[PDB]
Amino acid sequence: MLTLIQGKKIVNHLRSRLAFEYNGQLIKILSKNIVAVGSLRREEKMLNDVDLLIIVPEKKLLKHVLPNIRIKGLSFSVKVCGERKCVLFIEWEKKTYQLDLFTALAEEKPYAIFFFTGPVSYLIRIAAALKKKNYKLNQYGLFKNQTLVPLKITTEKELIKELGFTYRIPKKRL
DNA sequence: CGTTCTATGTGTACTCAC
DNA sequence: GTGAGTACA
DNA sequence: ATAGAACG
Ligand SMILES: Nc1nc2c(ncn2[C@H]2C[C@H](O)[C@@H](COP(=O)(O)OP(=O)(O)OP(=O)(O)O)O2)c(=O)[nH]1
Ligand SMILES: [Mn+2]
Ligand SMILES: [Mn+2]
Repeated sequence: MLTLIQGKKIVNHLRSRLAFEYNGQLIKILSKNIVAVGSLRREEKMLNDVDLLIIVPEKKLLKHVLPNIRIKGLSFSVKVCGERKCVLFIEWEKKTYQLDLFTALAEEKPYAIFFFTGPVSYLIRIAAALKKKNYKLNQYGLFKNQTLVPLKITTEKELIKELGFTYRIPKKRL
């Protein structure tokens, strides 16, 4: 059980204090690559976890980022962890809260921000409407017949447009 | 023929068996 | 190592 | 979004 007001605050603590351990060397993830997503990006009044998105700049780093995740000074358990999804139950001023971390390559930034803000039913109703047209939309790309179709694309709003859906700010998405 | 309702996707990390 | 089958998005 | 079905 978690409300937006400190959900905002928890993410503020972390914007500066996420890092991983790359073959002995700690490396800090900088906020120009931390994105809030999920119900927090959609400004839901009440949350039941925080979903952060971590953008790694080169592929060779994916294997090491999340399995070796380190947040400065706060205890947490990993329930699950791989190289593109990890889940952490963290201690917030004597409160236990669920933290889901994901990772996207730069090449995936909009596709991944889209997919990971949601809401769920939004996603089910766009991945459907695009399959009809012999496409498939997932976390990583827009694919027609197992080949990525190139889109001169950078942010979310251009992707939502260039595939043919009305763009609504996170809060008003469904 | 219009109004209303309904349904619809996809991938990751995990776990036991052969 | 593969991989069906599951928890959980 | 969109299309198929029940409804009138
Ligand atoms: N819940 C859910 N999320 C999914 C699913 N598939 C993809 N997603 C994406 C969209 C969600 O924004 C994101 C996971 O978000 P969460 O499951 O934590 O819920 P959300 O953040 O949207 O609201 P919440 O965390 O429940 O307060 O993953 C799915 O099948 N179920
Ligand atoms: Mn969430
Ligand atoms: Mn989550």
